[PDB]
Amino acid sequence: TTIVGVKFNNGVVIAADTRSTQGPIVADKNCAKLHRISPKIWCAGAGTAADTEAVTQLIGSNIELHSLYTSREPRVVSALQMLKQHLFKYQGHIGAYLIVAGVDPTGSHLFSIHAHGSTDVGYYLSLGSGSLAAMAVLESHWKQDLTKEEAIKLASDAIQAGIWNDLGSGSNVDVCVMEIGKDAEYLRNYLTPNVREEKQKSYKFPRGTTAVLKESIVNICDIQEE
Amino acid sequence: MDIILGIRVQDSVILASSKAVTRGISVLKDSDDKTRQLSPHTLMSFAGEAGDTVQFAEYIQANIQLYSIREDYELSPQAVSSFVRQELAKSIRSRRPYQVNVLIGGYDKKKNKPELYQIDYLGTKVELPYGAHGYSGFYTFSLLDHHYRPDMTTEEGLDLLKLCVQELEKRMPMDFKGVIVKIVDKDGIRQVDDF
Amino acid sequence: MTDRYSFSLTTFSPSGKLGQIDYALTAVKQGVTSLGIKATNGVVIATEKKSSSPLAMSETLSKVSLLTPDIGAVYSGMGPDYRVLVDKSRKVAHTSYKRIYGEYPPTKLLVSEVAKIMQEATQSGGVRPFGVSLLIAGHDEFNGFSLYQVDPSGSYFPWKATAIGKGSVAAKTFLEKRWNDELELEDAIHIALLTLKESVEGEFNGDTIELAIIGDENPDLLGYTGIPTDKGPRFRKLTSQEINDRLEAL
Amino acid sequence: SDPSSINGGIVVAMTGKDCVAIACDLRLGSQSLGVSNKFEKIFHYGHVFLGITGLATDVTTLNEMFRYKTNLYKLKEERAIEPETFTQLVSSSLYERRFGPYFVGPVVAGINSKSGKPFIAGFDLIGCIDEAKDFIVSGTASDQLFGMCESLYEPNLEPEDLFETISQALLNAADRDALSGWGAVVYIIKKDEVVKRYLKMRQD
Amino acid sequence: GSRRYDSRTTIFSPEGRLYQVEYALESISHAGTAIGIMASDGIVLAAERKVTSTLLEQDTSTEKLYKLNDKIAVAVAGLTADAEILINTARIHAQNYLKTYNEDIPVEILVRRLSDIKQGYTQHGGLRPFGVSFIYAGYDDRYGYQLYTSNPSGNYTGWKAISVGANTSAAQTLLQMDYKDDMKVDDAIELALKTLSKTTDSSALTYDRLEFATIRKGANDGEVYQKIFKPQEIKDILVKTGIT
Amino acid sequence: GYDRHITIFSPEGRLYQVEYAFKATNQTNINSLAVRGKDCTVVISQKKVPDKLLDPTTVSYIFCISRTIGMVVNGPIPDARNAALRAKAEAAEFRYKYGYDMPCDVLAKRMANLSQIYTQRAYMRPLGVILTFVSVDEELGPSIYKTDPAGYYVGYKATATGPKQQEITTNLENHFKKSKIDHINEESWEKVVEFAITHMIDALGTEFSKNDLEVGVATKDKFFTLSAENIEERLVAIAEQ
Amino acid sequence: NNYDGDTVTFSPTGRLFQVEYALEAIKQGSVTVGLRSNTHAVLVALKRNADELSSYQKKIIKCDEHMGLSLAGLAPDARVLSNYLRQQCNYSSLVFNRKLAVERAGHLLCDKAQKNTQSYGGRPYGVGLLIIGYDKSGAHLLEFQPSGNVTELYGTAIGARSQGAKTYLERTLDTFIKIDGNPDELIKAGVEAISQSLRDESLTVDNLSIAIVGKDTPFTIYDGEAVAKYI
Amino acid sequence: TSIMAVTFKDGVILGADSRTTTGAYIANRVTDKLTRVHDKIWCCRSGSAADTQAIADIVQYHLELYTSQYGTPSTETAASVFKELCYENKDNLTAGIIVAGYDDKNKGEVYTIPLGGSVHKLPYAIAGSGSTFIYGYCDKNFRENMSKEETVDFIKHSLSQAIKWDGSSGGVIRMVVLTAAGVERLIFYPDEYEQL
Amino acid sequence: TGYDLSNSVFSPDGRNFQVEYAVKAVENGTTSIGIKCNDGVVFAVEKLITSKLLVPQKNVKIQVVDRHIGCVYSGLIPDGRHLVNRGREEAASFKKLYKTPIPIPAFADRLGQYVQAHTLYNSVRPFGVSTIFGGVDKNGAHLYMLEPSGSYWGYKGAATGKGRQSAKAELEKLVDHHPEGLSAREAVKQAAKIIYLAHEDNKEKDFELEISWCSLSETNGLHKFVKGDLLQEAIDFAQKEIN
Ligand SMILES: [Mg+2]
Ligand SMILES: [Mg+2]
Ligand SMILES: [Mg+2]
Ligand SMILES: [Mg+2]
Ligand SMILES: [Mg+2]
Repeated sequence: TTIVGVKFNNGVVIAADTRSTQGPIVADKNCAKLHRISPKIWCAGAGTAADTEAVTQLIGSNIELHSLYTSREPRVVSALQMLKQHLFKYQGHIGAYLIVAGVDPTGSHLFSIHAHGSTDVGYYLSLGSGSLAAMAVLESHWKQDLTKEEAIKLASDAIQAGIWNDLGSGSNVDVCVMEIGKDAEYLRNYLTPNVREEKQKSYKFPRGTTAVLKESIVNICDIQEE
Repeated sequence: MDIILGIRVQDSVILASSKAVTRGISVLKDSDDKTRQLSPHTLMSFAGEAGDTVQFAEYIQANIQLYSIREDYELSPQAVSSFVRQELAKSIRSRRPYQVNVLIGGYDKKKNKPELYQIDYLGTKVELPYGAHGYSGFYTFSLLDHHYRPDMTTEEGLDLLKLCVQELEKRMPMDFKGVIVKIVDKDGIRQVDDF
Repeated sequence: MTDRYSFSLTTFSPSGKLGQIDYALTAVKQGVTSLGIKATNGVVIATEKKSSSPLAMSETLSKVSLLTPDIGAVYSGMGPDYRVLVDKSRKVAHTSYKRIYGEYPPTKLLVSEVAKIMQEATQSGGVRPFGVSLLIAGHDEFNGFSLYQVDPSGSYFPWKATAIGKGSVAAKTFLEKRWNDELELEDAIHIALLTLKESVEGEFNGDTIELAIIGDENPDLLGYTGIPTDKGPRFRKLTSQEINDRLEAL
Repeated sequence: SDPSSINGGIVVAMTGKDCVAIACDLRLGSQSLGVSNKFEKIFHYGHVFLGITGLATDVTTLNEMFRYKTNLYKLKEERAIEPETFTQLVSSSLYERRFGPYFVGPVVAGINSKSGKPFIAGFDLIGCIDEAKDFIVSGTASDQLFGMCESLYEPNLEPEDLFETISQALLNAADRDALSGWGAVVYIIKKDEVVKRYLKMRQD
Repeated sequence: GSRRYDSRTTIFSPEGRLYQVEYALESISHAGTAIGIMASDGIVLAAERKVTSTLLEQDTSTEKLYKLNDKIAVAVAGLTADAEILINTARIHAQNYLKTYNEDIPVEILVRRLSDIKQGYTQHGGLRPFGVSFIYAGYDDRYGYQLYTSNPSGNYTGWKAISVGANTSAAQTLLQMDYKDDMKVDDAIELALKTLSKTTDSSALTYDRLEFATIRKGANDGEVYQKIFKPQEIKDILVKTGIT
Repeated sequence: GYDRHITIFSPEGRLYQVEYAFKATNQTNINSLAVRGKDCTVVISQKKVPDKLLDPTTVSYIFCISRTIGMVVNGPIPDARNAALRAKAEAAEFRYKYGYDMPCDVLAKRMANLSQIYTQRAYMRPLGVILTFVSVDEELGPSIYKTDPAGYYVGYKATATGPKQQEITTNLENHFKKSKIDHINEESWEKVVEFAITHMIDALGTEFSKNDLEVGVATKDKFFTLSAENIEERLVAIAEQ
Repeated sequence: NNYDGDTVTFSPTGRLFQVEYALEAIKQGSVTVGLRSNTHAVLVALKRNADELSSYQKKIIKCDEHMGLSLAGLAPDARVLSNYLRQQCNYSSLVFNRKLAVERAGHLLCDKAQKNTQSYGGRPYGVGLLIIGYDKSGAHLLEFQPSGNVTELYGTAIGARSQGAKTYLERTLDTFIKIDGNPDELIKAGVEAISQSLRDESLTVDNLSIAIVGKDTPFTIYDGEAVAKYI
Repeated sequence: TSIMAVTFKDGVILGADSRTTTGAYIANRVTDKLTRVHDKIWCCRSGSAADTQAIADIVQYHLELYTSQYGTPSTETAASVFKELCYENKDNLTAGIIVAGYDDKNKGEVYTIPLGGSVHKLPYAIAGSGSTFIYGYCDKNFRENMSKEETVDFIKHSLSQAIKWDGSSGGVIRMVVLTAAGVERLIFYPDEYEQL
Repeated sequence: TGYDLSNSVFSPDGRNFQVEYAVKAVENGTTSIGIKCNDGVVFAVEKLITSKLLVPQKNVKIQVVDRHIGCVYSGLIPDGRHLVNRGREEAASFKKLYKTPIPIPAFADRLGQYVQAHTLYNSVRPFGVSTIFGGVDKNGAHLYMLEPSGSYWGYKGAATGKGRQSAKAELEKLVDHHPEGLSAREAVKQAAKIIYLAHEDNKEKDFELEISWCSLSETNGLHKFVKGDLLQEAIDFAQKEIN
């Protein structure tokens, strides 16, 4: 997994690859790692995939109820505080490593959070098995006062470094841009540099190839009238 | 304990269970009956860790007898086997699990059919024409796979069972001191006193 | 200390009446009028913003509340009781449904959960019933648009159109004459404004009237773009200006 | 010792043109010992199909649990649960046992009754959802299934062509796994007809 | 302290009656009438909705007839909210039994369970009883078609034909007069509707004031079907039997 | 007639214990007033020290709940301090859990919810107090939110509480009818305090010395109370024009 | 009247009637006397029988080697409170290797009784106690009331007709306080004190109960022929 | 990590490096290790980042609630709250915290709370993995009642050496000055302190 | 009516009659006072000698909390002891967490909230005591008085019990005649006089005087009992003033 977060002029961008694995095997070739906590607060997860999914969904649920209770749009610091206190209580047994980014009435924010409950602040961050490849790109090309277009470019370049150089990462680049005073724009499959080539042969079988012992209709309908 | 076998024939279920009880160095008993009648037409044999086997079997017996009195009705072999499975599935994630494997032989009076269920200590249930627990299957299944017919008489089932026990007595390192054999059919449960 | 009231405070009287529930309904009768009308392509719920003082900012007091993106609620009776029920209703929509099925509950089932909470305050130890009647409007994929009333007893009923509180008897008669199964949402809003004018004494404008609809999906209110299946909330609260525009065509 | 490979078995699911297919082997074993050749691993609740691999006691328990939950769902909702909704229910149910999990590999397959859209999904033992467009695999021969499916699969196969593809994927994967085989079943699922076919295969 | 305000819901009267149970039964006598009739080839459940309105959405409405599982249904007379609490508990019990034994729960076992819950509220806890009476219509393979009733005391009994709610005295006399043992479902449908038509406090019996259900082995072959009648289907059976 | 002793409904659908708690609210015979400026929120309250043996510095009905939120109470001091301690605990817990300062309106709602519970649960009595919360909220700006024993709460442009609330309320109403704006159009908080005192003098018809008043001021990022000498400087400016 | 239904209710004059009713149970009880010098402390108690076939109810209970009490009122309540004192004396010895001060023992009894006067559901204790002891500050005598009020005294009496013994001790104050190093004379003064509370009946061999504690004297109870010497 | 706090004539100054490592990887090279628990009571954190952040947040909550009830807490009080959390939960925590604060009555104070949860009031304190390398330097160069400029130089030079020798320390040198005048943040970059 | 039968019930006036009845028990008790001096506080109490059999100086009424706070009360003595026990727990937990000894205003609220809590439910009875307490902390001397309702304020002088009106009048004279302040030694003398003067409301039985004090200069900010020569000197000063 490769995930990055990058601050820019009027907001923040996050990005991720689309490969999920069980050991050396690729379970899904087009996984969605960019999760929504709230409309304008998004996060990307590395580590145990169920934990990052589960934790995002729990805090996202509680954030929504909090927003309704307070009549205020949710803040990134609230998501951060709730995530870290939940994770700290479970002493690293919930294996969620997240980059959290978003905009709110206070401004634009970018945080990282680790499974044991520690958090950090930054202008550019990377997490996952391809984080070192991504951070190499970020440390080479990051500058202060990036534009929206420059930040999207930098973020996707950092994910590409993970895709090509980290075996744990691959396939496509997903991006989400969160700008102040605007709707967050989720860009699913922003880059597609890994389409499989046409196979040499068709493996469609002739009909009747497989040996069959018994056929029967399965009743999926409910008990009928009359 | 050690060897427990089961075979479902045309009109009955036959359960065979070893008589030996061994506490490490010595054989303390050679006439132990490793079974409990759960209801008039349902029998359960068992094997596993000492103490837990009888404790579990008697606990199940008590519960089925309680159900029988409350409803004035005998549960089907399928229903009893499902109750037993759930208890073992519950047990496997307990503080100290029941280390007990069972066979349930019953005659369903509604369907007029014999039924044999094999359940291990994890709560793994399967309905089978013949079954076993432990190493018993390793020695006997090749004989059962060859000779077994669904239309066998009770007498033919006993003869095939004798061949299985003979193979066990030949190739098994442990002396299990023979088997007690019990038949479950439409008339209930009876013990074959010469085997 | 300890709550030593572990016994029921609502009990059957010799005539079979549950006194505290009847008295709760009496409190609802004294409450300000609220109504709901169901159209073919939407539902409308409305009420009067009876401001306690002109120095009070009545925009900060919300009588019509979002429960889920597709479900809204209004009341008649005791305001504080309503507010806490809205908090519990919002939470139970998540805990007993969204955290299980990954989607918001259908209107009828959320209503069922709110009803259960109100029933329990009628039987549990050391509590009185809630002094409110709720009108809950909503939409979901398989049931379409719907409108429900929930009473202090916990009983709930589905309506084509109805009214509760102060002038409910007169308002329900007014709605019976105007309602048909071919009404468009704008027609239902028009009828809602006409019906509500009868029970209002003083000022009748966008600042004194609270009105919300369950209608089309609002992608402009979603807060993000990129997911085709997510098309936005169906609940929308009308602005002061939007109400006044429809009061000229009244 | 490893709970997910004591009993053995496999499940595979595939999408086609206006159809889905789900298939499984029939073996239940105690490590090396074959115990049952009639242990079906696919279940259905209305029109939603669920395959489960892994520890057999948990397979049985979870089937009973999801029958329980989908029956209550139907009574309250007054409609049959859909594949997308059921997928979330499986995920939620598995994660609630985060630190004492069921040792299983579930697979959901079905067609949404309102949209007509084919749907498949997979999970790890702890609830993480894999929602693939093409295919989902699970069990002790999952590596073999991934290899078969990746090469044999093509999109938009007609029901009777999809049957051949998924059957050959299962059969040849199972024959390279000691703990899988002893029979096989394939479900071909269309919007309002489902056909079940038992396959002839080697019994070793 | 708090004792001052305790009504003591679980005490005997000097005559040996339970005050709250008796008063709950008084409440139920004002609820809409519900009737159950058992035939050789099925069971009928008929019930009257209480003084309705033209603006009530009938096709999505349910206040009388509830499904407990595929084989068992109930007719309600009393507080609807109280009934839904018990109904949900009964639905869970049925599923608990199905999970445990892998067989559908026998009708009486479900009835006994709900009745025991009602009993508890009369003996301990200091809470008011549930103001609900049920008619249970169900089928199992032991006793076949069965009708039961339970009331706030937690007592339950079996019936060939029975009514609960308003005007039960008049309704029971009419049922006792025309009921025969060899009766069929179609005849029982007619009897139920005729009885409601005579006992009703309304001016006339119409489709919008009724809820109707049948449990038939009129399901293709060796199985049982539950049919909760739609508003149009209640309108048709009213014309067929010659009431409207 | 035990429906009058605990919080259950009377035959008229009324809660008498709640109504009687409103009456306890005026037991101190003190009037309070709150107004909003451009950048601030001011709250003033009468101060009465009837005993010469009292230490006048400890006699107060204004509370610093958090750095940003102030609270004035109308009602007996025991119930006032009960509410004050709870509000302080709630505000601190909010900041810890959600990572930002609890808003004035949110605290008001929370305390209003707690009050609602006392009107529904029999074992708990209502508190005989009215709570006026003030702040300069980072999102909503100058804020006044007031809670009562019924569990009711709402925002205010300005507000008054006490035995003579109506006289003060009408006086404030008439001013805002003239100006046609929702606040006091003034730059400095000093002049907003002067406005508040002047209009209380006009409404009650009484003059005030430095010891007769108690003043709380909310600005961006802090709430504070004025000393007697700060109030004296305010009174001098009022008299000199 | 309307305010005596439970211990959680003040009357309009600020009285607690349930506590006052508990105080009344002591007045019905048999008389018991307490007095001390600077070296010793003595309890004298008139035991009460049911009839001529019955035994005489015991009045004096030992709490430790250096402490004990006499009771008047509900005897089971005295058993509860004396058990508590036994435990507290014992806690002090085990944890701190320290004999529990008589004054501190009085404070503990006060607090235990108080909790039963301010809470719903409970009831006040229905017994009065006279605690004697010898600790690091010499001889001590305490009087306990179930209202919670504990008082340190030179001498006192509680129970029926206790006023006669109390007046006698008030006269004799200057004499009996000086009886140092003479246990027999101090008991004589106590027996003479309790005699001022007798009517119709006199002190017999199974009627009288005496206890003493002092400088080199563990708490010991005398009954039967052991008190014939003082009759 | 290299952290220190030093009392001087006008108050107290806290100092820290900015490096956070996961093994040999620098997970954050611009970390802020100087954390605010009250207006003029700050702390330096060492050990588990999760533990010290959790503790600091709880202390900030406790002192905020203290202030609302009892007014401004003393530095001793803040240290006591830190100690209570560290001592009672010693089995489950890995935290080494230096507490520094300014009162007007007590002026500048420094308390160090090592692993076990003991408290030690000192004129100055050093902690973290890098502190081992500057025990000699700090002991030789520390004086009481230094000026602000002298104390800045002392901390700058000290942490410069700690960074030079400790691989777990590095980045920028952050400092927070606590006096009557207020709260001042300082930052010093590698090109400045490496040439010292 | 019936509003006065149960605690925590509001009357139609908005009054808690049970709390008002608790005040009657306080008014029935012996006189106790408190005087705030230049650098500390002085407490004094009237102890009625019911009988000659009472051991002089043994039945101590004034109680210490921590080492810097003194407490005295009038009314039901056991209720006062219960309140002081709680106060001692509150002071201990404060010092445990925050190290510093509990400030007097902080301590005042701890007692206040606890007493107020006994007016919230019908399952408990209000406290039948008014408590005068205080001491020295970092901000100087503080004197408080706390009523059955939970109400408390800071005081220059305080009095409660049967002779409170007499005592209050005497305290008011001291406030007027000493705007600059009173010394600790003066306050002990004055406290003795006021109790002797307040004893006219309890003139039937004779009494025993008990005094305590906390002063920055005289006791190092610790609570101590006035004993021996200093007590006798105060008794002599008091006896001289009544004659
Ligand atoms: Mg194979
Ligand atoms: Mg093989
Ligand atoms: Mg209440
Ligand atoms: Mg840790
Ligand atoms: Mg370094």
